[PDB]
Amino acid sequence: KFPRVKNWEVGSITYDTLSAQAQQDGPCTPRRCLGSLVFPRPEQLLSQARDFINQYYSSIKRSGSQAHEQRLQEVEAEVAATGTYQLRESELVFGAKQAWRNAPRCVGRIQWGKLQVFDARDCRSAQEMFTYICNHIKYATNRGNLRSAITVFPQRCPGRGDFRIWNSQLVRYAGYRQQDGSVRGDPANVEITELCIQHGWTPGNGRFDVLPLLLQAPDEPPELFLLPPELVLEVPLEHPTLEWFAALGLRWYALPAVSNMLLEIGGLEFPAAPFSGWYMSTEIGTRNLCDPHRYNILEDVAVCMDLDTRTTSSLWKDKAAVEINVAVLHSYQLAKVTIVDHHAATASFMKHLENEQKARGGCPADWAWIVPPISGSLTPVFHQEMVNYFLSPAFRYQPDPW
Amino acid sequence: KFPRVKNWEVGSITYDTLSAQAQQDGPCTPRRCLGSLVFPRAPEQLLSQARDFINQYYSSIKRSGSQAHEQRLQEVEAEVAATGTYQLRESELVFGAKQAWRNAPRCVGRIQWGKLQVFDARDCRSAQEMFTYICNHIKYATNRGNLRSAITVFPQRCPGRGDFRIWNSQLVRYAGYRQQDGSVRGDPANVEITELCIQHGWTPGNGRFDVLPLLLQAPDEPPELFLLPPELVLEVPLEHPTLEWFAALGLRWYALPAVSNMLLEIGGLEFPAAPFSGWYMSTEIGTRNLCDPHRYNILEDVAVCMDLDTRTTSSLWKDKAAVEINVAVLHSYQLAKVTIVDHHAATASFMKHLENEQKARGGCPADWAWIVPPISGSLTPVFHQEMVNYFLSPAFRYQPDPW
Ligand code: HEM
Ligand code: HEM
Ligand SMILES: Cc1cc(N)nc2cc(-c3ccc(OCC4CCC4)c(CN)c3)ccc12
Ligand SMILES: Cc1cc(N)nc2cc(-c3ccc(OCC4CCC4)c(CN)c3)ccc12
Ligand SMILES: C[C@H](O)[C@H](O)[C@H]1CNc2nc(N)[nH]c(=O)c2N1
Ligand SMILES: C[C@H](O)[C@H](O)[C@H]1CNc2nc(N)[nH]c(=O)c2N1
Ligand SMILES: [Cl-]
Ligand SMILES: [Cl-]
Ligand SMILES: [Gd]
Ligand SMILES: [Gd]
Ligand SMILES: [Zn+2]
Repeated sequence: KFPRVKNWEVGSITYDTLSAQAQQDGPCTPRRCLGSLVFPRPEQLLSQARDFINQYYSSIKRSGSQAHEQRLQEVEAEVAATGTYQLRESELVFGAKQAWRNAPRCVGRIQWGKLQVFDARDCRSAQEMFTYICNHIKYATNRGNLRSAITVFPQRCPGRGDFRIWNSQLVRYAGYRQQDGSVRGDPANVEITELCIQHGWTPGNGRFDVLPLLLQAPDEPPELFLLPPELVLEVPLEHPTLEWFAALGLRWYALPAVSNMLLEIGGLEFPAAPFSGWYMSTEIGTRNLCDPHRYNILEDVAVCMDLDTRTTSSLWKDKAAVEINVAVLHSYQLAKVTIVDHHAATASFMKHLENEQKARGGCPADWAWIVPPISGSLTPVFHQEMVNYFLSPAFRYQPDPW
Repeated sequence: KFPRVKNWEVGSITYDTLSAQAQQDGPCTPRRCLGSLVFPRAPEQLLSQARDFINQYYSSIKRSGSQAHEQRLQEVEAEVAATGTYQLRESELVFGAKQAWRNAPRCVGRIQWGKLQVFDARDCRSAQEMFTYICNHIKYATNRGNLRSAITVFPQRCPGRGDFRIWNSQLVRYAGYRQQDGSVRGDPANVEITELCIQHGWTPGNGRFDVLPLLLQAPDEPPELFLLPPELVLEVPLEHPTLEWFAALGLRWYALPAVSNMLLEIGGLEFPAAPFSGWYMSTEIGTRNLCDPHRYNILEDVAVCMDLDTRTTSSLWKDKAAVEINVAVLHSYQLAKVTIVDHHAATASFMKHLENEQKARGGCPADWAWIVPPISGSLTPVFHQEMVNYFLSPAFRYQPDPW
């Protein structure tokens, strides 16, 4: 019943008793494992609400009586009459933290208790969303001493439309095509760029044009919103010893802020609830800049390093990738912008695992996403067996609104 | 309603229909994935497994549903009646060994699966003769450094008689000598087999690269100790193309990776002694065997020697040191004219395998966490490929240590 979990570096054994509480079934069967897939393929609302409420009161040592009893009644009554319910603000804070804590693919969860919840539930229009987003970006960026923050927009209700940010992140670099179909800019953002132009925006020259937000309030078409250039903090990339690296003209923005996932708490669904923290350097250095389907700079940095690109056994890919990562770490530190290396981040995740073992009896973690995209077996997470499963509250993916 | 499989570098989409034929069950449920576990773990059932293998063999030679095919089925059912088991024909054993390689989810080398030399040792009768078959395996597979993939298959498990077992996890391994202050001299992964050897009467060395003897078990016999001839075991001194102090580390590795403690299963028959060999991918030596903290653990020493800043992680001293350790493995093996494949070439040929396999069987069992190399994962094309992991037979299986 209770999976045995071993660390092959130490020899230590634990048992995931928290896996037993799993719910919204994942994609694996005893016949075949789909753990590597990126996407796993009125009287129930109340049951998910009762469950979430009992979570809250256990956490504050307050299961069994007073306002525990009482709060269970008012949601019962509220859904009985309205067919929905509103979360108390401290609950919305509690649900936000737990959803971060339950995110299997996030290696940064050692921070799950330090999160700033901006309550935008009284939001009413698209111009209002933009003002909230700017308070978020400003507070979250904090002149480069970055601070985790989420902003929660109104919980979708039936009969009325949906609050949805159209961009996948708040800061995204446009991607423009060519006679060759080939992109200038970031190829992951080709679709949202062509939608931005097809909505008034005026495409620019270069690789690092910060996209305009496409914000949409219920039953309205999206609305463009240009971002304040002083509010989009960016870091130009230099290398500590390769003097020519700066002249490649590479940049990356400071604030990773994901604005297209659905926050679910106690049976309510928040289609627009952008959250942000701070980068892990391999995300910028390895995936965004070196993926063949992203900026794909790997061969260009290898030529500058006079590496031999004619045979793979010179490990020229590995030498260039490491140095790109060094340049990210150096440039962010020189700019006083919070960043963390994959070694520090993974070592803290191990510490998170131990904390969460004694607290909740285990921790849902997705091995293929915790292990860094470079130097995997040199970080402790590589040697650590992990159990993956869905708990609530949770962040979920959701179809794009078109 | 079979898994949809996506490649994210390119956009390809496939459906793994082969996974519907998965002849057993693994550790995952809809409630929780346990893919990262290292060990995921009756005449009528022997008959239904054998019937399935005979059906495979006769498909592969384009004789399905033929007279020869029905005759063979009746033969097997009759021999399970008279004796409780059956014997494979020679050609069936060759095909079954190739399919077990082909079916192994954690092997990135399977582009090669059809080039396998199968040594039939099912007439073996003692440990001494076991030793002879094994020396011949090592000699043919090493081939003076132009490595050849081979399997030697010893007699199947059968009732009434104990098993042939190779006690060593590989045919070539280095001793690990326990010490005080509790440290290990040599390979710490082999501390246990090293003691068994000494307690079964082996005079130990005291180096870090001392080749272990073989502990070989005939049925209902105690294991017997055999020293490999030094000149049968090809080895590679490690040096680095530009860091000349590297050679002064005194590091070595052996040419032939020959796994000897797994069970080969075909048509319900079990072969607990069937060692098999190919050639190394450089990351197994460079990253795992040499840089794992619980193996030779040379990362920090290399980094200090490189004058890297080991006081802070953000210099990426570990990454830089490990890359050069891999360069040195590749450089040394190529200098010595010993076959070796780097993680880039290996993973690219696995991508071609996946395409070969999709067209041929409608999919391919693959374990993403083991296929993706331990350095530079997303620099390789397998990182961006979704995979479906499942168990087909014939198969290589883990089996418990005989002590
Ligand atoms: C504070 C520093 C943080 C770091 C270093 C960090 C790091 C990461 C990384 C590396 C990923 C992998 C995604 C990818 O590689 O594509 C990830 C995913 C994710 N993170 Fe974190 N993150 C941080 C903060 C946060 C915050 C503040 C939240 C929510 C409030 C959060 C929730 C998530 C979620 C939901 C995912 C999606 C993965 C899933 O499906 O579970 N993270 N994070
Ligand atoms: C010819 C070159 C070959 C290469 C480069 C290769 C490569 C690899 C690598 C890198 C691993 C994973 C080990 C690790 O990373 O810890 C592996 C596993 C494995 N390989 Fe290969 N291999 C080769 C030949 C063979 C042969 C000849 C056989 C059997 C006849 C074989 C069967 C296996 C099996 C059974 C596993 C374990 C799979 C599992 O537990 O699911 N390989 N291989
Ligand atoms: C708060 C935060 C901080 C940080 N440092 N990193 C973060 C990374 C993600 C993230 C989650 C899922 C993702 O993938 C979804 C696939 C569908 C299209 C890609 C990706 C990009 N792969 C990023 C989300 C939040 C992050
Ligand atoms: C023919 C061959 C060639 C090659 N180049 N490599 C090979 C690697 C393995 C192999 C199998 C299982 C392993 O581990 C199993 C866990 C249980 C105890 C460890 C490991 C080491 N990870 C390697 C087996 C055969 C290989
Ligand atoms: C196919 C494969 O699962 C996919 O490329 C995953 C692998 N692991 C990952 N891990 C992280 N952190 N981010 C990713 O985008 C991916 N991609
Ligand atoms: C616990 C963890 O899954 C384990 O160490 C695995 C991960 N992936 C691996 N992948 C390969 N190829 N070889 C290994 O030894 C491992 N180890
Ligand atoms: Cl990003
Ligand atoms: Cl090995
Ligand atoms: Gd130059
Ligand atoms: Gd030198
Ligand atoms: Zn699974």
